[PDB]
Amino acid sequence: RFLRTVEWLGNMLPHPVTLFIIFIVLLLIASAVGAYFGLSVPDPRPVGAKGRADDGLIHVVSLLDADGLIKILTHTVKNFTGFAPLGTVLVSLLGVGIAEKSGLISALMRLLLTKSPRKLTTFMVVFTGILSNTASELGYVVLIPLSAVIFHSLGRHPLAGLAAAFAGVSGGYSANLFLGTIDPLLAGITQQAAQIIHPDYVVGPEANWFFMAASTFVIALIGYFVTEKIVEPQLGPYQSDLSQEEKDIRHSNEITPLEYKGLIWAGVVFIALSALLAWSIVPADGILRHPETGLVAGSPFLKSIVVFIFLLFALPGIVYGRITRSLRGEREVVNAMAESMSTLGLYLVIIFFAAQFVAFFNWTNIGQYIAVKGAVFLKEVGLAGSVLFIGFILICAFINLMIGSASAQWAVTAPIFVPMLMLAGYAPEVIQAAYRIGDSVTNIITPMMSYFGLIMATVMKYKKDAGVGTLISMMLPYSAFFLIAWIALFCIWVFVLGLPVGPGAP
Amino acid sequence: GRFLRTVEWLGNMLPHPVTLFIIFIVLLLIASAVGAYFGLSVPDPRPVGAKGRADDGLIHVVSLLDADGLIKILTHTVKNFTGFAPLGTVLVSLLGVGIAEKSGLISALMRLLLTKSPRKLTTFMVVFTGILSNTASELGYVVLIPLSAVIFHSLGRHPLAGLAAAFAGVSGGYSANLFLGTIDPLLAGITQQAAQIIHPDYVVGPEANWFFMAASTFVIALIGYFVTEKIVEPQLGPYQSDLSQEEKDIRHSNEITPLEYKGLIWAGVVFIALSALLAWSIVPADGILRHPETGLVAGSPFLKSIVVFIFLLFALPGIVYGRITRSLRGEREVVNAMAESMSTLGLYLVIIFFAAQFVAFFNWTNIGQYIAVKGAVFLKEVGLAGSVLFIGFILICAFINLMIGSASAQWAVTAPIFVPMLMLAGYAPEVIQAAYRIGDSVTNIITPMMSYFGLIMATVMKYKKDAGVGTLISMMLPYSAFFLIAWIALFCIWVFVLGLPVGPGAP
Repeated sequence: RFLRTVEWLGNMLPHPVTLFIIFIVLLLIASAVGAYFGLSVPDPRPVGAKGRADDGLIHVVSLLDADGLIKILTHTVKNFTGFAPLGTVLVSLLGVGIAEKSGLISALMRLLLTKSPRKLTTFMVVFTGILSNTASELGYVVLIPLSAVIFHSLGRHPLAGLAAAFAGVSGGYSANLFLGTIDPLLAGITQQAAQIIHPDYVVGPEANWFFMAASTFVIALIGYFVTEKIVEPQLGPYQSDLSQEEKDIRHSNEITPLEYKGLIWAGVVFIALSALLAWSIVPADGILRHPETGLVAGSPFLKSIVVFIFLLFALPGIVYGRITRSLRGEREVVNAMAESMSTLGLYLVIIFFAAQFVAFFNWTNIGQYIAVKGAVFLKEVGLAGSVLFIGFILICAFINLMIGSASAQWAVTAPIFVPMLMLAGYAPEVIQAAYRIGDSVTNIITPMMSYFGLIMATVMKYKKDAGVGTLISMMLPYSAFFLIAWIALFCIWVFVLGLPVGPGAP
Repeated sequence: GRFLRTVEWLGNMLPHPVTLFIIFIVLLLIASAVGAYFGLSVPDPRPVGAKGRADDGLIHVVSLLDADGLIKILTHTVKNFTGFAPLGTVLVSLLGVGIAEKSGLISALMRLLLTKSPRKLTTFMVVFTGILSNTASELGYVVLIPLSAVIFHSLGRHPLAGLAAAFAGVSGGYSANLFLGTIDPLLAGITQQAAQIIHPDYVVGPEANWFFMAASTFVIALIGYFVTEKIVEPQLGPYQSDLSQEEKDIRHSNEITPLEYKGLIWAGVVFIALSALLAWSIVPADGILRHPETGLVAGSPFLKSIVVFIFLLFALPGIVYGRITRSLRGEREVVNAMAESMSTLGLYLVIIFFAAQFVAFFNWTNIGQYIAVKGAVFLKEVGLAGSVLFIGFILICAFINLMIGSASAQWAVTAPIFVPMLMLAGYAPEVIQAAYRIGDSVTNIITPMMSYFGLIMATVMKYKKDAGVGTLISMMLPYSAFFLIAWIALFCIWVFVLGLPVGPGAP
């Protein structure tokens, strides 16, 4: 009855939008009650020569109809529009759509399992599973039942190959090399949630490139224990009677000389773009730096690295698409962008209510109150660089089983966590990295994602199991060997190295 | 026909509005880089006042200096796209339209009109109902078209004039309706973002056209007796029994049940209890919502938050109609359904990402103000008065509407070219937006390569099997001729008699 508890976890509390509704509903009466009779919090820590004032007392502010109603009504489209994630995600996704549906990303992951050696593919299947998070679908449909099929011909066993790439896709979610559509997405919410105390901070789209790139190999190497974790539970059936028609038909999805001729001719335009972006930033006589200073930090470059990942995705895809005739018309690629832009349906609502939640939070000053009261807590017991950040990863990997689903979680918790752990002596870029560990690790063990469906359609293609929900108990050690494998990699980024760490000058 | 070839050629000549925006900014890059490379200038902009931009005169074209031009584009892409007024205002409003629609609150309203209306009215009613079915942007097609055609075999006379009645009501009665909509803050947004080029600080609310379009819902309803003159044209002899079969009485199952009776009475109660709230705030001079430190009414946050009010007055009655009739139960159900609506704007964002990225290039390269003044010296030359000039406008946008014209797909294209020069002519963007909103809804009945042939032509064969195809448009020609002339008049009363914000002065 550990399954039942995990199922109760996700099916307990209402929608994350409904959360934001009750949040900004209760916060209204929170401000109303708390600031009706009398309340105050004595001290912050804004030490400096003016600017950030010396004054200690920052009070909760009610819903006094006069200024309150005017503020909510005037700032609604204003909150939404200026909401940090909003424009940044869309601009980036605009380019992602083309790369994905041009069959560029499709054939890119379709050719590696063909090119990689046997001993390598055993670990490459998982390693590739990690990098398929930028496409948000490829990893499930044409990689999961393909990983399982590649293990009958080029591998050992399918029911541990379905799992080989499912640990990579679901588990190695946030970990990826090039900035995904999550990097400027999560950097956005982390940004607009960190402006409750230091209202000028900007979480770049580059955020955790160093961490997440170095974290691809580390978890891919615990994908080498899949050779130790295939035999340990059990083994069984041998080819033949295991859905053979759909097995060896999964081979035409391998590659064609057209797909290769594109990859070789889309890589050309990719490396071209990549070289161009470097031109302007390299020299000290360079054109795109900070115009006054000359220091790369703070330059328009990092302010346009959302446009750059819109570029580095779109244009390689379009050249791949035209040259191999993947998609012809110039009215076709636009009718295709509209398709990808049609998928962010729920995203906007939770963004309208996150803007609204971080608004109702911010200008009622309750958000800063919660921030400092949690700051005095975590600097008490002696919670140093890795006590606070082990205690962090564990909570956002536990709440992830209830309401946690990428941004649905973060949009809720970031207004609660990030203003409070910033003051503790630990910068917010670091806690966005740590959260981008916690949401990805426990994805395997059931939240309430019903994407079991396609996965179950793969398990029945091989081992028709007696009990259903066997894959989750089977998958428990894979999310255990990943939890510890990642947390360890993070502490080498706090008591060892971290470029923007602490609210000081690291 | 001789004219169907040229109409077909109209819409399929040029590419998608986005590809239209791509080349518009691509040429604007070198339009700036050619005209401002060697030298160019334009004299005497007409300003107002003693200080500010009241003097200094000349304004020039600005090229692409690779240091600054590149920086402005790379830094400002999301900043231009977010601040883009229509994008912010539309999304907030669409949430309200979604709940009001899916709950079957608007569905059961146009479903209630054709039922509760007398047969003499039904010819004037099905067209008038046809007009108000634009706020839903779907309802008027799927059901109301073959519903009008199933009423003409029961409460009417011949069911190919009902197929035509409500169709003239929807596609023709597009932009003028009751209780605002989504095009009210949409069009007002892009028109606003076209006035940012000259007056800069101009704000076009969604309610700006509300006085106009509301009254203009009747003109198109009284010509709902001109359908009575259109059924007379080649009426035939099918007397029931013809082409529609058992799909006729199944089309009665959507009539009414006491559930939607008690539901609309209890959602209507909510609706009328909502507007009752929004009036208390603005009525008294001792009231709470005005311009805070100045006894006022306009300029107050009210008109600034009426983009929200249309989201409120739509969503809230829809919920009650969905919880009282149990059209949608769960509290996680109405939220899982708000996400379906924002999907539909898939293309809308792109064209509005490139419109933000078109009025961007256009405005800070100063070419938009150049085109503005070289056309402002044009239209005040002939003697083009308020009435005379604005007939030339209605027709051009009711002509280009057959090529790239589709709601805001052309408006995002022609607003940055028309509104700048025609404001300086002495005519404020408010009545210009009123004029464009006239012209795109006229030639919609004749084909702008309309993507909606299906629902309509599946109703003709199901009522009058036609040997030829495309006989509906030739049939529709006189129905767009008796609306073009009609509406051109109704606006010219407004321009030569009354309009609250007309002219870049103080009207």
